Amino acid sequence: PHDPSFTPTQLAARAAYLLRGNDLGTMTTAAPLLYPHMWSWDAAFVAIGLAPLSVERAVVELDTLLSAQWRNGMIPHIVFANGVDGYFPGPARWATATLADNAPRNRLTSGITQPPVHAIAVQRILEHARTRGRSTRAVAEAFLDRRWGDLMRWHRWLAECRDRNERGRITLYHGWESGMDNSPRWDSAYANVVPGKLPEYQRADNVIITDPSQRPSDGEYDRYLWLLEEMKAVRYDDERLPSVMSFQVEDVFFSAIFSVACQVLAEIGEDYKRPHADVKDLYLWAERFRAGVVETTDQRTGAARDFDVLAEKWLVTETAAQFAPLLCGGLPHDRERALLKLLEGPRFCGHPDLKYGLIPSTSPVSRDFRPREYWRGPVWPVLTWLFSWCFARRGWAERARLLRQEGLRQASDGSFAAYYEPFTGEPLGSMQQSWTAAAVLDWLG
Amino acid sequence: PHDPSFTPTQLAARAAYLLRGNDLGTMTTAAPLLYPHMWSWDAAFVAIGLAPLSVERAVVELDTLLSAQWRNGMIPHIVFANGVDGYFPGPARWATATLADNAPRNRLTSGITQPPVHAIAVQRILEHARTRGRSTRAVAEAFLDRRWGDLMRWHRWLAECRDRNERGRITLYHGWESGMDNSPRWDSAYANVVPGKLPEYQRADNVIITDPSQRPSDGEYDRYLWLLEEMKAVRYDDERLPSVMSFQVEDVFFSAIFSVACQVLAEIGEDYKRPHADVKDLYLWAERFRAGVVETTDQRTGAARDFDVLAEKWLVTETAAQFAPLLCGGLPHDRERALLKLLEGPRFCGHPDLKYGLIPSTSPVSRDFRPREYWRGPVWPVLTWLFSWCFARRGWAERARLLRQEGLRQASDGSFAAYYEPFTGEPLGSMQQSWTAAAVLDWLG
Amino acid sequence: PHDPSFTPTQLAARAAYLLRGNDLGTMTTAAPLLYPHMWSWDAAFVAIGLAPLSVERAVVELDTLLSAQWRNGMIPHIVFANGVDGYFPGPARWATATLADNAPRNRLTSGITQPPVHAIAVQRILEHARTRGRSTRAVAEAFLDRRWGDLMRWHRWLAECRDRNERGRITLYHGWESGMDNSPRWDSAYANVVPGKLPEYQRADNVIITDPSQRPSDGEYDRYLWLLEEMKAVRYDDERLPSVMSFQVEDVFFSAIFSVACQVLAEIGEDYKRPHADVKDLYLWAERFRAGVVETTDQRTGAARDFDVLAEKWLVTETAAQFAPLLCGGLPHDRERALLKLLEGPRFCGHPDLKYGLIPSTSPVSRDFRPREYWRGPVWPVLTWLFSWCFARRGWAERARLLRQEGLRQASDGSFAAYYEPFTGEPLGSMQQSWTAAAVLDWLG
Amino acid sequence: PHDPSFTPTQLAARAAYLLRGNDLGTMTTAAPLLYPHMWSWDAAFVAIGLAPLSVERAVVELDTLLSAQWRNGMIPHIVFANGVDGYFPGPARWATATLADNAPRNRLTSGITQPPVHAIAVQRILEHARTRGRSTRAVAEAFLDRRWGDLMRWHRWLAECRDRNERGRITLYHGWESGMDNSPRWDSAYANVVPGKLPEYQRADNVIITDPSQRPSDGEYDRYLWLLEEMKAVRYDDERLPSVMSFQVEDVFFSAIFSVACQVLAEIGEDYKRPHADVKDLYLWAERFRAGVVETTDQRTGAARDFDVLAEKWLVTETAAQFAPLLCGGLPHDRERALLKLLEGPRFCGHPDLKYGLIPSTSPVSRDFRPREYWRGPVWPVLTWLFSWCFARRGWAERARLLRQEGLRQASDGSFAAYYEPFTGEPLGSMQQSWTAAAVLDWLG
Ligand SMILES: O=C(O)[C@@H](CO)O[C@H]1O[C@H](CO)[C@@H](O)[C@H](O)[C@H]1O
Ligand SMILES: O=C(O)[C@@H](CO)O[C@H]1O[C@H](CO)[C@@H](O)[C@H](O)[C@H]1O
Ligand SMILES: O=C(O)[C@@H](CO)O[C@H]1O[C@H](CO)[C@@H](O)[C@H](O)[C@H]1O
Ligand SMILES: O=C(O)[C@@H](CO)O[C@H]1O[C@H](CO)[C@@H](O)[C@H](O)[C@H]1O
Repeated sequence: PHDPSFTPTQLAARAAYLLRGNDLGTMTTAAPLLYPHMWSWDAAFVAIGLAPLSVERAVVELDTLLSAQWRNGMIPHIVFANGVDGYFPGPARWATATLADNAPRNRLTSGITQPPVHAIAVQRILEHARTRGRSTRAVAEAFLDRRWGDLMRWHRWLAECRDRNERGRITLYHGWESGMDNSPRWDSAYANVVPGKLPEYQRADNVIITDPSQRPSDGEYDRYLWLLEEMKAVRYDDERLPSVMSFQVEDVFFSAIFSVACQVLAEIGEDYKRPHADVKDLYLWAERFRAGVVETTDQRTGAARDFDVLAEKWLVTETAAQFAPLLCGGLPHDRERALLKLLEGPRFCGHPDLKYGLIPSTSPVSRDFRPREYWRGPVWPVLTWLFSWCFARRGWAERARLLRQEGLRQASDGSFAAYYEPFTGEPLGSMQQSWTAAAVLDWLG
Repeated sequence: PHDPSFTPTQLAARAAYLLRGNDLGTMTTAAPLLYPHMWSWDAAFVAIGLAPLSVERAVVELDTLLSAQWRNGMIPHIVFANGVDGYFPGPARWATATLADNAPRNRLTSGITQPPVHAIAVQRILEHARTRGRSTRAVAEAFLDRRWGDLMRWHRWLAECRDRNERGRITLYHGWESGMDNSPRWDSAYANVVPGKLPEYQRADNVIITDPSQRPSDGEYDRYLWLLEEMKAVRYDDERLPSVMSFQVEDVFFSAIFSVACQVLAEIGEDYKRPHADVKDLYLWAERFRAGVVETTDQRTGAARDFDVLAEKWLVTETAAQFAPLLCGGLPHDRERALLKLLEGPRFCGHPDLKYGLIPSTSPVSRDFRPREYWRGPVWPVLTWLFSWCFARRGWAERARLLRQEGLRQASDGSFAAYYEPFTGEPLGSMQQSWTAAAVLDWLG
Repeated sequence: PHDPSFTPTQLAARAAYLLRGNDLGTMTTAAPLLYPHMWSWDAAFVAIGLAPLSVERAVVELDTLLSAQWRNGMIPHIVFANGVDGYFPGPARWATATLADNAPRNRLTSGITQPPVHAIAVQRILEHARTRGRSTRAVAEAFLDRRWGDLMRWHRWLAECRDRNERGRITLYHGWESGMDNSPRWDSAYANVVPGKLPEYQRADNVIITDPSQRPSDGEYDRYLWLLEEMKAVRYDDERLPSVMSFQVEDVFFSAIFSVACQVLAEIGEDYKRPHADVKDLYLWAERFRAGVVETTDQRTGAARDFDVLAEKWLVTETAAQFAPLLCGGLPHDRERALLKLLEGPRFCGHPDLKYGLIPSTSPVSRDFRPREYWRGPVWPVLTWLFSWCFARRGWAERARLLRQEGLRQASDGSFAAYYEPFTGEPLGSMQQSWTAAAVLDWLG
Repeated sequence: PHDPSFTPTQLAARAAYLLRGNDLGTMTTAAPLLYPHMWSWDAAFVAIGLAPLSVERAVVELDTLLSAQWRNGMIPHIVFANGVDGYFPGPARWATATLADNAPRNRLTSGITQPPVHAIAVQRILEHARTRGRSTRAVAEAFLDRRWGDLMRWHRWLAECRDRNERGRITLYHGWESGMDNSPRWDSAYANVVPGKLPEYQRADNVIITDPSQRPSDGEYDRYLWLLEEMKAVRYDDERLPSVMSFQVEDVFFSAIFSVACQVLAEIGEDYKRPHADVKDLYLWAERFRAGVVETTDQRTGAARDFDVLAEKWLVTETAAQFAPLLCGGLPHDRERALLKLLEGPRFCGHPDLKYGLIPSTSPVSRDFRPREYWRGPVWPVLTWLFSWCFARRGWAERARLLRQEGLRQASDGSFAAYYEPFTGEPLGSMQQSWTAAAVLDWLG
């Protein structure tokens, strides 16, 4: 009435209450109605949010995701909950249980992947478990015992089948795999996707989120759904995808996340006496992908670039993905200072009209910028969380703390939206988004 | 490892997480396995705990309890969840759906009552709703519209059928109705309960809580279960119970709670323009029960006494029920100072061996005292909460704040036990007790 | 910075830092440059703010003020610091050292009084001291032994010399004694003050606060200063002031405070075994001034009126002093509901343009309202504190909490201003005002 | 009281109150009676604790200390307050005013130095100042303009005059310069100090701290004071001390601090456009002293050793200074894991008898350990702070957080003692130690 913002204790309670209310038993939905299934990197953040509440339940979330891992090691980006419709494309559309030789038995999953933040979740679970004593450490250690092999096969499938040429960058076959469906990053690559005779379909996402300004366009879904046909045509075979996919991009943000993830998992590997060969491979991949990320960077600004494998050209766009090198490290000293100056200046966190000192998903001074349209400009708490956590890991304590503080100030309305209008702070997209409650729960301590 | 206590934000999140994990949909269990149904005054406290998380869901909890109200107005102390066994005595044992003309249709309930803290819950819901704006106030106001009549019939059934002689004290026909099953208060009244040929039975409560020191004795359950037979024999008829029950006591703590509750509901009645006749009746009952409570008190110490209606004598015991007059008011000035001195001195909160400055359920210097045995000595957070809240209502801000502070310090292990050992602080009884999470959620703000 | 507000720990730290910065050694200035001496009711709030920091130093503050008490029991409203200039009217202009037979012998002070909030500060000191252990309890109990007689003579002087006709209201001979210099309450009384040959003077207050819209006018100071001449002419003789003073009002807000103070001090007397005859007198005065406040009240709204003794008429103004009866109690239930409704509705706390849900010194819909002008409209943290504390003592826990929370939100800029613009929140008057830091500390310490 | 610990707001308030109480105007005493002057590295921590309270006053603290800098760039370890007695050795005993050609002209100071934590305080001031807006930024930037040259001459004096052979370690001529007077690190060096005709003296430190188990022995003071005679004999001439001093050690902990300080100051120089030649020198010294620290390290555990220059041997002791390499970095990955394992295991933080998970000044399993005796065992909040801050800068967020939390839990008694008994938590040394209040404020402000 005079202040509709919640106290930190109220906010934490409401966040935990949302997370438990989205739990179907062994998996947590990403959002009640818009995303009523398990999503891959959402589940990682959800496990980060459960770790303060229940190490046992946080571990279960990851167990459920890994039970859906493909025979080649790929973690698919959706694990469908039994009987739940209302999300398109659903399991019938992917038809992975029919066509994919590597699809898991008695789980319905999608046929593409999503970024490897999972090792970060494992670290948070272990750090929480160490503060809780003997029996709770045993739960988390038993999880490592049971799942170390599966985490390795996840990291090895990325390194070996999505970086076939040892370039230290991850190749994607769908914008969905980047986590940033309609980012300006992929526009020119999608412009070259000319769909054929696409089996007719009817969206479900914009029945729930009805504002057209907040979701992709019907022209964009036509390209998204046509890439699926191309995959279905080759039965999702890794060896055949390079030859048939109309969309092939190296994703520098995904690559930087993978480098961090390998480094995190290698340190876990040493602390818990995992095999030396695995630890050595993880450090190898962390350095390889650190270097591949750095190779994309503007020698002046340090901004990281995506690469269109088909067009054979660098993708120059002004999104938060430019800051990938800050996550994983490796830039020369001068180039990193310039990139931090870009991050803090008028083109991103320093823009005079922003309500919060947070990272907009696209630069407000970019021609591509749209204040309400999903990844084309809104501020996403999940990015705030990932940048903050990675910055703290770099030693940039005060930078990390400013992002956390502004992110809590933004979240303190209690909507738990997935993204926010960068100028007015209006919550957008789905409310009750699980990974926004998780970010809040992890921040509050 | 060095400090297994949670931060206030961690504690609030864990409390909300427990409450949602105990929600079956429209009702919240009192504890996961020991009490897997809805209990009456537990549900009131649960609604207090839900009010910071969701006014809509808090209101639903009370709606579900009131849907189980009997035709004469009585709120029964258990509302059984469909299909759930593992609590004895269950619905088959009560047989209320068969024998009780006033039992509700399509709800299975017990046949006895429990204290009227419900109006207190309504106040907390309204106070929360007023801080949340237009649409949330409308939810809470619509609840008053829909349930004011049911709350009146609850209060009127207590005033008219459990105080038949207008003594301003509530008569009970079972120790369970007091909320304090095995309190020393009822020992001499139970000594006069000589059971007949009691249909054989097997407990469930001490299969779950296996420490015999923490639950009543088999001799005590034999008396508890024999009173049920006597009620069943007269088909739970109000008019016939005075003539047949082997246990008839006026409960001064219950009476004081009813006085407060009438006062609270009368003020709600005025603020929301309820009928004048109802408001006038509520103020009448609050004064009548204030006076009946005061009439029981030691003219020196102010300690309130229960009354054995059958033996026709005052029950002098040294439990926290002695402090009933502090809840509702009405003592002469000198007598209240003496009662507060008793509360703060070596016999209760001032006892030198207590871990926390909290109210033990029985005085540690009493011969009846048992440090682990349920209501014979342990510290109960639900009592801490009720005393604190009532003290604040009396204007005793600093007293209330000390109880809240010690109660949070006690709860900060995160067990959410129903009672604690008064000397060592060991959590006892059931963990994951819903009303202990609710107390914590209400305190933290 | 996107938000200039401090966290609770930063704010508490900054408030304590301020309070110690204003410490001259044995007295705390009311503000660094505007008020560089000890003021009487500021010193009580300073003692309250010191008590979470140091019971010993809080006791010293009251000891110093009480060492300046007059021989007849009056506590003067200013105790000047040795050799300190920069405030007018200074010691020279009051001439109490050469003229007042009752002025203290080794202290320079003013010649008029101020509200008796002192017993409230003694209660807060005692409440802190009991949480701090035995040597701290002993410090507080030794202050009681040393000063109980002085506090009694303070209250007795008010009850006997400023309520000569036992009307249960306090007579003021200067608007400064009300604590609200330029309140609209006193305009019609001040219109009947006609200065004679007033010795020339130069103001110092508006040299420091230069914005003329925040301080009284020259015309108003002409009358304030002439009243000093009338008192000097009769050498501050208690007996002669009814016959010579051109200003004589019964202050209903001062009277209500005295009622509370008497009741608080009587309860201290009982707890600490002070003479029964003293406690009885205090309870007698508490009741008399409660009744005296209620006799002024409007029959429809319960609003309290001041009385102009010279003109024999009730003073009807729309200022925060109308809510005096909420402080001391006494109104019939129906009239206090009306008065609470006036406090919360659109004329005070509920006015739609107010930035904070707080009590403006004058109603914004009154013709007397000026948003910048001292006591004619601005919101004063010190009044928020006093109403919050009195409301909690009435048992209005939620009301007291809402005032505290809005008070903290307003104070969270760290300006510690004496008063604030009610619509914009602009800090006004002196920054670094000791009693505003003291309010914040009590609300948080 | 059942728990003597303060809430975070009360603690922050009490720490700020203390810091202002020790303020003499332009300098803060290190403690009220034991150390009633300005100490050099205490003044840096005081600046850090002042920065959340007042950037202007924090800048003044450093300005005052830097106004006492010698003409050759040395910052002396004591700046005496005018006319203040009560500490020995006082200005008379040092005789720097009459003897030291480089002593400042309008300040009385000591003749030896102390660790260069000052650049860390400048970073904290700058970090606070950027959150506070433009006039505060301008205050901090103007301090940089005024004092950048003085900070450069401070670091240059250390790099050139105390590392004459460019070994990348700092040479001390007095155990007091290490900040750890009686550390076991220096015992074998002090055994080779043989006093000649030492002018008689009377201690003042153990008049204030009377418990002889908390301070050094007379024998130890005999050697501390004789070293002053050796320096006086050559008039504190930098060039002559290698030839005359009976004490010459390379302090590896001081060296690591200087490495960090150089790196922090170089980053400030870049951000604020200071001369490139200065920034290059700072990065050069940061690398040189990093390498110099790593060259001392044990090949199995990574533990750093001090060097006795006169005897030409590594000093192997088990004190917190072994963990110097954790501060500045430089160790091979495998050796730093071993060193972290030593820090956390049963010889330091993981010792089973420690009350708090904190770093004892000497390992409890060492033969040199004394639980009460100054730097021979007690836990010092100031070291907790420095390790926590350095650990966060390394990117060890969770490690830094655990030290902070245990540090706050230990400080929550409000004693603000300089050091604590490691097993019982008893506060020791001087209460009201300014740098302990400063640690708490930084951890909370
Ligand atoms: O819009 C969609 O259909 C899906 C496609 O997988 O994408 C969005 O929702 C997911 C669940 O929150 C997130 O994992 C993505 O990052 C986000 O962009
Ligand atoms: O032990 C039992 O079987 C039941 C009998 O109804 O009693 C206990 O559990 C209830 C649920 O928590 C509480 O309502 C009671 O107050 C408490 O004493
Ligand atoms: O303006 C003045 O000269 C003085 C005269 O007493 O009055 C103001 O300052 C005092 C000190 O803070 C307060 O005690 C008053 O309430 C406030 O009105
Ligand atoms: O004991 C002394 O006389 C002095 C000599 O410098 O040393 C102690 O006190 C100083 C001021 O707090 C600290 O700076 C030191 O680190 C600490 O060891």
